[PDB]
Amino acid sequence: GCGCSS
Amino acid sequence: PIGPEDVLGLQRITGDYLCSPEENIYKIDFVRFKIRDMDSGTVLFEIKKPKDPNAGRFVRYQFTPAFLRLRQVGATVEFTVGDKPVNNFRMIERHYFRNQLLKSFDFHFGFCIPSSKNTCEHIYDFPPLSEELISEMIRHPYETQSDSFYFVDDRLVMHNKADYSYSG
Ligand SMILES: *C(=O)CCCCCCCCCCCCC
Repeated sequence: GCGCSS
Repeated sequence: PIGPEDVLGLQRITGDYLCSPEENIYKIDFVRFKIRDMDSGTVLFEIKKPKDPNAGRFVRYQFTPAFLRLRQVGATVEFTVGDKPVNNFRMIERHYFRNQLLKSFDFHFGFCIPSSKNTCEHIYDFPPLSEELISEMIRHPYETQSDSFYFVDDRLVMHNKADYSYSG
Protein backbone atom coordinates (compact mmCIF):
# COMPACT_ATOMS: atom_id res chain seq x y z
CA GLY A 1 0.00 0.00 0.00
CA CYS A 2 3.01 2.33 0.44
CA GLY A 3 3.26 2.29 -3.37
CA CYS A 4 0.09 4.34 -3.69
CA SER A 5 0.37 7.95 -4.86
CA SER A 6 -2.10 10.59 -6.05
CA PRO B 1 -12.67 3.78 16.49
CA ILE B 2 -10.52 1.23 14.67
CA GLY B 3 -7.50 -0.22 16.41
CA PRO B 4 -4.93 -2.88 15.51
CA GLU B 5 -6.89 -5.64 17.26
CA ASP B 6 -9.72 -4.92 14.82
CA VAL B 7 -7.56 -5.93 11.78
CA LEU B 8 -5.11 -8.46 13.20
CA GLY B 9 -7.65 -11.29 12.95
CA LEU B 10 -9.22 -10.52 9.55
CA GLN B 11 -9.55 -13.54 7.30
CA ARG B 12 -10.60 -11.75 4.12
CA ILE B 13 -9.94 -8.57 2.22
CA THR B 14 -12.26 -5.73 3.32
CA GLY B 15 -15.21 -4.88 1.06
CA ASP B 16 -14.59 -1.16 1.59
CA TYR B 17 -12.03 1.26 2.99
CA LEU B 18 -12.20 1.43 6.79
CA CYS B 19 -11.47 5.12 6.94
CA SER B 20 -11.81 8.18 4.75
CA PRO B 21 -8.87 10.17 3.31
CA GLU B 22 -9.73 12.94 5.78
CA GLU B 23 -8.77 10.81 8.73
CA ASN B 24 -5.15 11.25 7.66
CA ILE B 25 -4.88 14.27 10.02
CA TYR B 26 -1.08 13.86 10.26
CA LYS B 27 -0.84 14.50 6.54
CA ILE B 28 1.30 11.49 5.86
CA ASP B 29 2.21 11.30 2.19
CA PHE B 30 4.21 8.53 0.49
CA VAL B 31 6.52 10.13 -2.05
CA ARG B 32 8.79 7.25 -2.90
CA PHE B 33 8.55 3.48 -2.78
CA LYS B 34 10.96 0.82 -3.97
CA ILE B 35 11.00 -3.00 -3.62
CA ARG B 36 14.10 -5.09 -4.10
CA ASP B 37 14.98 -8.78 -3.99
CA MET B 38 17.40 -9.26 -1.10
CA ASP B 39 18.96 -12.26 -2.81
CA SER B 40 19.74 -10.57 -6.18
CA GLY B 41 19.55 -6.78 -5.67
CA THR B 42 17.04 -6.65 -8.53
CA VAL B 43 14.70 -3.70 -8.22
CA LEU B 44 11.24 -5.22 -8.61
CA PHE B 45 9.28 -1.99 -8.47
CA GLU B 46 9.95 1.68 -7.98
CA ILE B 47 7.80 4.77 -7.97
CA LYS B 48 8.76 8.39 -7.20
CA LYS B 49 6.51 11.43 -6.87
CA PRO B 50 7.36 13.87 -9.75
CA LYS B 51 -7.37 10.91 -14.12
CA ASP B 52 -6.99 7.90 -11.83
CA PRO B 53 -8.98 9.54 -8.96
CA ASN B 54 -8.34 6.64 -6.51
CA ALA B 55 -4.58 6.43 -7.29
CA GLY B 56 -4.09 7.71 -3.78
CA ARG B 57 -5.55 4.55 -2.21
CA PHE B 58 -5.26 1.76 -4.76
CA VAL B 59 -2.21 0.38 -6.57
CA ARG B 60 -1.90 -2.46 -9.04
CA TYR B 61 1.32 -4.44 -9.27
CA GLN B 62 2.65 -6.29 -12.28
CA PHE B 63 5.22 -8.89 -11.21
CA THR B 64 6.73 -11.96 -12.79
CA PRO B 65 6.14 -15.61 -11.84
CA ALA B 66 9.66 -15.72 -10.33
CA PHE B 67 8.46 -13.20 -7.71
CA LEU B 68 6.48 -15.97 -5.97
CA ARG B 69 9.65 -17.99 -5.40
CA LEU B 70 11.52 -15.19 -3.59
CA ARG B 71 12.68 -15.53 0.02
CA GLN B 72 12.88 -11.92 1.12
CA VAL B 73 12.22 -8.46 -0.30
CA GLY B 74 13.26 -5.13 1.11
CA ALA B 75 10.88 -2.24 0.69
CA THR B 76 12.09 1.35 1.08
CA VAL B 77 9.52 4.07 1.61
CA GLU B 78 9.92 7.81 1.84
CA PHE B 79 7.11 9.90 3.21
CA THR B 80 6.45 13.43 4.34
CA VAL B 81 4.50 14.32 7.44
CA GLY B 82 2.74 17.51 8.53
CA ASP B 83 3.42 19.65 11.54
CA LYS B 84 1.68 17.51 14.21
CA PRO B 85 3.89 15.02 16.05
CA VAL B 86 3.40 11.42 14.96
CA ASN B 87 3.88 8.78 17.61
CA ASN B 88 3.87 4.98 17.14
CA PHE B 89 3.33 4.93 13.40
CA ARG B 90 2.58 1.33 12.43
CA MET B 91 1.42 -0.55 9.33
CA ILE B 92 -0.37 -3.85 9.36
CA GLU B 93 -0.50 -5.26 5.88
CA ARG B 94 -2.46 -8.38 5.06
CA HIS B 95 -2.10 -10.34 1.80
CA TYR B 96 -4.73 -12.81 0.57
CA PHE B 97 -5.29 -15.05 -2.40
CA ARG B 98 -9.04 -15.38 -3.03
CA ASN B 99 -9.52 -14.46 0.65
CA GLN B 100 -7.15 -17.10 1.92
CA LEU B 101 -4.67 -15.27 4.14
CA LEU B 102 -1.15 -15.68 2.87
CA LYS B 103 0.66 -13.53 5.38
CA SER B 104 0.20 -10.51 7.58
CA PHE B 105 3.12 -8.15 8.15
CA ASP B 106 3.32 -5.81 11.11
CA PHE B 107 5.83 -2.97 10.69
CA HIS B 108 6.65 -0.22 13.16
CA PHE B 109 8.12 2.87 11.63
CA GLY B 110 11.03 4.58 13.33
CA PHE B 111 10.75 7.98 14.93
CA CYS B 112 8.85 10.29 12.57
CA ILE B 113 10.12 13.81 12.30
CA PRO B 114 7.27 16.33 11.81
CA SER B 115 7.27 18.72 8.82
CA SER B 116 9.99 16.61 7.15
CA LYS B 117 10.78 13.79 4.74
CA ASN B 118 11.16 10.50 6.52
CA THR B 119 12.49 7.15 5.32
CA CYS B 120 11.88 3.56 6.46
CA GLU B 121 12.84 0.09 5.25
CA HIS B 122 10.37 -2.84 5.60
CA ILE B 123 11.71 -6.40 5.27
CA TYR B 124 9.20 -8.93 3.97
CA ASP B 125 9.93 -12.60 4.62
CA PHE B 126 7.74 -14.62 2.25
CA PRO B 127 5.52 -17.34 3.58
CA PRO B 128 5.89 -20.91 2.25
CA LEU B 129 3.77 -21.27 -0.87
CA SER B 130 2.72 -24.63 -2.15
CA GLU B 131 3.22 -25.52 -5.79
CA GLU B 132 -0.57 -25.59 -6.25
CA LEU B 133 -1.00 -22.13 -4.79
CA ILE B 134 1.83 -20.67 -6.89
CA SER B 135 0.28 -22.13 -10.06
CA GLU B 136 -3.12 -20.62 -9.14
CA MET B 137 -1.69 -17.22 -8.32
CA ILE B 138 0.06 -17.07 -11.69
CA ARG B 139 -3.09 -18.17 -13.56
CA HIS B 140 -5.39 -15.72 -11.71
CA PRO B 141 -4.02 -12.20 -11.84
CA TYR B 142 -5.47 -9.67 -9.37
CA GLU B 143 -7.09 -12.28 -7.17
CA THR B 144 -4.10 -11.73 -4.94
CA GLN B 145 -4.88 -8.61 -2.94
CA SER B 146 -3.67 -6.77 0.13
CA ASP B 147 -4.98 -4.34 2.75
CA SER B 148 -2.54 -1.89 4.27
CA PHE B 149 -3.78 -0.54 7.58
CA TYR B 150 -1.91 2.44 9.04
CA PHE B 151 -2.12 3.41 12.70
CA VAL B 152 -0.88 6.36 14.69
CA ASP B 153 -1.10 5.88 18.47
CA ASP B 154 -3.25 2.78 17.91
CA ARG B 155 -5.79 4.60 15.79
CA LEU B 156 -6.39 3.88 12.11
CA VAL B 157 -5.56 6.95 10.03
CA MET B 158 -4.95 5.43 6.54
CA HIS B 159 -6.05 2.38 4.60
CA ASN B 160 -4.62 1.55 1.17
CA LYS B 161 -5.43 -1.40 -1.08
CA ALA B 162 -3.41 -3.25 -3.70
CA ASP B 163 -3.68 -6.15 -6.07
CA TYR B 164 -1.10 -8.23 -7.83
CA SER B 165 -0.42 -10.00 -11.09
CA TYR B 166 2.35 -12.55 -11.46
CA SER B 167 1.74 -13.04 -15.16
CA GLY B 168 4.90 -11.24 -16.26
C1 LIG C 1 1.52 -1.58 -0.98
O1 LIG C 1 1.76 -0.98 -2.05
C2 LIG C 1 1.99 -3.01 -0.81
C3 LIG C 1 3.46 -3.14 -1.19
C4 LIG C 1 3.78 -4.57 -1.61
C5 LIG C 1 5.23 -4.91 -1.33
C6 LIG C 1 5.54 -6.38 -1.72
C7 LIG C 1 5.25 -7.32 -0.55
C8 LIG C 1 5.43 -8.79 -0.94
C9 LIG C 1 5.07 -9.70 0.23
C10 LIG C 1 4.63 -11.08 -0.26
C11 LIG C 1 3.24 -11.40 0.24
C12 LIG C 1 3.03 -12.90 0.38
C13 LIG C 1 2.62 -13.52 -0.94
C14 LIG C 1 3.72 -13.41 -1.96
